[PDB]
Amino acid sequence: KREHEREVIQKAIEENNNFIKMAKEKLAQKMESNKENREAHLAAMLERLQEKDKHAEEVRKNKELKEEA
Amino acid sequence: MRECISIHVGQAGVQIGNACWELYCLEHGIQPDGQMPSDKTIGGGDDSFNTFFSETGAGKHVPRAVFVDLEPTVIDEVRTGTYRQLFHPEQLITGKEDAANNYARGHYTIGKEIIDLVLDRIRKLADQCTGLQGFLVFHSFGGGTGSGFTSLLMERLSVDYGKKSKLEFSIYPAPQVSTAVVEPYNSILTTHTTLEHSDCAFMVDNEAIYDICRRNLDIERPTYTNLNRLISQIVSSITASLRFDGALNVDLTEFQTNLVPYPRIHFPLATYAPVISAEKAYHEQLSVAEITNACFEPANQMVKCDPRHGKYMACCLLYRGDVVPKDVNAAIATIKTKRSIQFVDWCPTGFKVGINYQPPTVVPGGDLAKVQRAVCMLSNTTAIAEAWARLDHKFDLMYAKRAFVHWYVGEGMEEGEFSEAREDMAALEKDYEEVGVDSV
Amino acid sequence: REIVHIQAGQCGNQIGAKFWEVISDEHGIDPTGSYHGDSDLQLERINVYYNEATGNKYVPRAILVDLEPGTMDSVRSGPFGQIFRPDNFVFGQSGAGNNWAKGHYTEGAELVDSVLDVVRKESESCDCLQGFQLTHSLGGGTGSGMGTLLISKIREEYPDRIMNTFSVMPSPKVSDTVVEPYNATLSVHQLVENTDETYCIDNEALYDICFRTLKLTTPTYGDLNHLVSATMSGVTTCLRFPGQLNADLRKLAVNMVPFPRLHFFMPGFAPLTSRGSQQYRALTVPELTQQMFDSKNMMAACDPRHGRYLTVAAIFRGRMSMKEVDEQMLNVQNKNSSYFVEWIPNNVKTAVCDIPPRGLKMSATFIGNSTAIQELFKRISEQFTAMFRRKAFLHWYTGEGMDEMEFTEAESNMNDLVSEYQQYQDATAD
Ligand SMILES: COc1cc2cc(c1Cl)N(C)C(=O)C[C@H](OC(=O)C(C)C)[C@]1(C)O[C@H]1[C@H](C)[C@H]1C[C@](O)(NC(=O)O1)[C@@H](OC)/C=C\C=C(/C)C2
Ligand SMILES: C/C(=C/c1csc(C)n1)[C@@H]1C[C@H]2O[C@H]2CCC[C@@H](C)[C@H](O)[C@@H](C)C(=O)C(C)(C)[C@@H](O)CC(=O)O1
Ligand SMILES: Nc1nc2c(ncn2[C@@H]2O[C@H](COP(=O)(O)OP(=O)(O)OP(=O)(O)O)[C@@H](O)[C@H]2O)c(=O)[nH]1
Ligand SMILES: Nc1nc2c(ncn2[C@@H]2O[C@H](COP(=O)(O)OP(=O)(O)O)[C@@H](O)[C@H]2O)c(=O)[nH]1
Ligand SMILES: [Ca+2]
Ligand SMILES: [Mg+2]
Ligand SMILES: [Mg+2]
Repeated sequence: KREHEREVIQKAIEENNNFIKMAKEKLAQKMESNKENREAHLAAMLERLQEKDKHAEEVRKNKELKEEA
Repeated sequence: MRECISIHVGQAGVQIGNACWELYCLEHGIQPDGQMPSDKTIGGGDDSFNTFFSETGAGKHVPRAVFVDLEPTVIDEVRTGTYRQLFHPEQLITGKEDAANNYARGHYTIGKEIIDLVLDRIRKLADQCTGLQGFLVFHSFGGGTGSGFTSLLMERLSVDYGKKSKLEFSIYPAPQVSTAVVEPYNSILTTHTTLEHSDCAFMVDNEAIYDICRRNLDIERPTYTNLNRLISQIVSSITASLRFDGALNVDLTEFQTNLVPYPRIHFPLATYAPVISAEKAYHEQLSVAEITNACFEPANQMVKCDPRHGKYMACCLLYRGDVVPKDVNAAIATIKTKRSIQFVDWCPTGFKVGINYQPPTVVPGGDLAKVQRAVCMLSNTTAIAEAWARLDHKFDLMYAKRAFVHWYVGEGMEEGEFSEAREDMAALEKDYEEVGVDSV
Repeated sequence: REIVHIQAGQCGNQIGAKFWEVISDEHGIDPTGSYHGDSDLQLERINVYYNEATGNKYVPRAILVDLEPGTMDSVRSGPFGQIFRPDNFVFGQSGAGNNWAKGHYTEGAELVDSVLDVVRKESESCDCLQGFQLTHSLGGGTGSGMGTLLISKIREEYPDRIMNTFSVMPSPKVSDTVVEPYNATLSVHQLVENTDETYCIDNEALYDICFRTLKLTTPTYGDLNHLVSATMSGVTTCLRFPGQLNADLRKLAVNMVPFPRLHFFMPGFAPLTSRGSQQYRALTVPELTQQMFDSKNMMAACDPRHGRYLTVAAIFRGRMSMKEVDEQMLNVQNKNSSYFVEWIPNNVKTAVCDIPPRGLKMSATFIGNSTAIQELFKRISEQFTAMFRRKAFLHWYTGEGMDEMEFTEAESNMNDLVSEYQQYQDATAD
């Protein structure tokens, strides 16, 4: 009976520790994915805007080439 | 000992907390500056109201509460209202930019910038307790902060306080007062994320409350002020077990044992009676029999559903005021026969009954008549699943076309979190189906 | 939360100037910038559009841009031309000649940095910036070409802020410049990808309102701009006075834009009557509601009966019965259920503000997201194709360095936009 009483108390302690552990890890991994995902959405949008700045400058060089004739 | 810490989150959570703490002060005789002339033990004491109020050396009784919101205008009203002297400035925490009705902003983009500070203020309150019982969390389903930040807070509280119990008071969305088209999304996301972190959640359907105010109080176009005052009476009834003591008073934890037969099935349906105006109550003394009967009227439920079409797993009646056991016995005897109350076959004892002798009180200028006796019923019925069904249908209509989803994805969320949340809801609806089926 | 207001080109500065006029009186600001009101409700949200300077002086958070010195001289002389910060005037000399290429690529590019320095200065002083609003036309050169260039540059430095435009669509009933369809199409291609919300203010509908409804024999720009100011005051009521619905630009966007590209709104104002009919017609909430959803009252030349509402916001201003409003709005939804998509439940939101605009006891403003807007885009595309079919005038554009297929890119994109509206107009819930 005494081995079993310790068994039970230690199992209660273990289930509470595992509950804390999984919440801790699930939260951590969700913050991580969101950081990556949001930063990538912004990088994509900004990468696109610069690709337009590239085209504008090419539109300026294009104007001078025709400007010498 | 047995202290309770209250956490009020977002607009609805904050404004309902304001209604509750004003009602508590009236009930205990605490003045707007925190003085309580009735209290003889100065500096401390182990009295019943001490579960909700700490005391300072100067005799101030301070709510064990945190108000948190991602923008300031709502809490600013607390900082400058009638009870501004009741709270320490650090118990009121505000950001500069709210969640924009977007769960993703509340759980992640904005919430992550204030979460540590909030958990810190909470620790400071917990450290003042000698036997902390748990947390009461007030929030809307629909707001960006009520949904997203509340989820983050709850996950964090599990990590920092383990199995310590957390009870929710949640506002379920209704189109008559809804502020956002995407509230079904935020509602399913927060309910999914919170299900395994909450021990017991009391849902209040804004449409149910809206209708009761229109029909029973004669208010043609109810406001949040009307709704919150009524809500606070329900909240006061549930916590009255902890703030007062009586020979027939029964503790809320004893109700919880009866109310939660399985972890996921932790959503009691609340009713309250009498809800009546001064004009109608002037010539009408409502008996224990009448107010008890009203608890079983479908139209008096705090969530729109039909318990006649479901099965009960528990009924807890919380009487208060001028009530004696003999009258309760006769009232329930009547209800058992004149009504069709069907209990599941696995619950031997379906009724649990207590009396708190503290009479109901009302705020001056409110819409509720002052009555000698009142009753709050908490029942666990499968019928509450109808509320999940209605939400899930609105979710499915929008999600089938991915309407509005780019707002959440743009903030860092994945679609998988949506369908994961929705599948969890599907299991919940099924769980309510299986508990109701008779035993082999 | 604070909003930074930018206004570019002739139209942009005309309607922008009128916007500041109308709202400055609504809040109790005289042309000297002093407060002279009578209710604390006017100052609650004053910081959304006004900085506070020493001496309780309120200055618009507004930046005035144009390639042509002319129009900004006159803005300085008009009423309230003295309440604007002087260093916030950024003007060129050459002018754009209704040439989109000049505003976007050459002339406007040389001046864009000067504007950016003022925008940083203004956003620097904001406790918590919410985003920008721009007024401009799509038919000219500066507001069109340099307008969309500003949005592009500002979005680069403030990617997570809200970009809101008030865009005036060209109409031959009001302008005779034949290339306006070119300029409108080239910029509709930028708006579809760089703004979060765009109010489509269509000179075609504005003119029609004055002719058919208002019975104005020959309407002028003063008339057209009075409808615009009335509308702009309406769609910004919930941003300027204490409220709960659509209290800021992001909450408005989250409620009005179900898909990223479909962010073009059609507004409506009411009441609207002719001089003779005003006497024998009292304005009530039922009258306001019926007018609001009538196609005659739309600020964009579209019949909503030809498409379907994805989302709708309705703002009532004045002393009225909240219950009346709730009933009137339910009834219109009931009678017209076929015109609202069913896959978006509860997609009509209604706000009520206590203070009426000046001159009226009651007003109502309508913000519709409707697939019927595709009629507006189809009209411009039709005129674009007529011009481009015979390649009329491109040497003016290609002479600035532009490529030919850049025109076909814009036209093709606008065509996809039309189909997108059709796709969701035809979708069902089963
Ligand atoms: C074929 O007969 C016509 C001959 C002219 C104009 C027109 C017609 Cl139809 N109109 C009216 C149009 O077709 C619209 C528009 O006209 C104007 O903008 C103009 C009225 C100011 C325009 C030419 O198509 C516009 C170009 C992009 C051109 C316009 C500009 O040359 N500058 C510029 O960069 O590009 C402009 O600058 C202010 C000078 C003036 C030209 C004039 C008056 C000739
Ligand atoms: C002032 C008004 C009052 C009104 C009272 S009752 C009713 C049906 N309308 C309305 C609305 C005004 O916000 C304006 C929008 C319409 C533009 C007019 C100001 C227009 O420019 C003007 C030339 C007019 O036509 C009237 C002066 C006749 C104007 O009263 C018409 C109108 O609808 O104004
Ligand atoms: N009963 C009740 N419901 C409220 C109250 N305030 C808001 N709501 C409801 O809550 C939902 C909106 O959520 P809010 O609490 O306003 O939002 P929030 O938590 O501040 O979130 P964000 O502002 O988006 O950051 C809607 O369904 C409202 O009807 C209130 O005082 N009482
Ligand atoms: N409603 C309205 N439209 C205007 C106004 N001024 C110009 N427009 C329109 O704007 C277009 C030309 O743009 P404009 O502002 O003149 O050119 P920009 O200065 O190069 O931006 C034409 O379709 C005009 O009809 C105005 O005050 N009100
Ligand atoms: Ca004491
Ligand atoms: Mg809020
Ligand atoms: Mg012009």
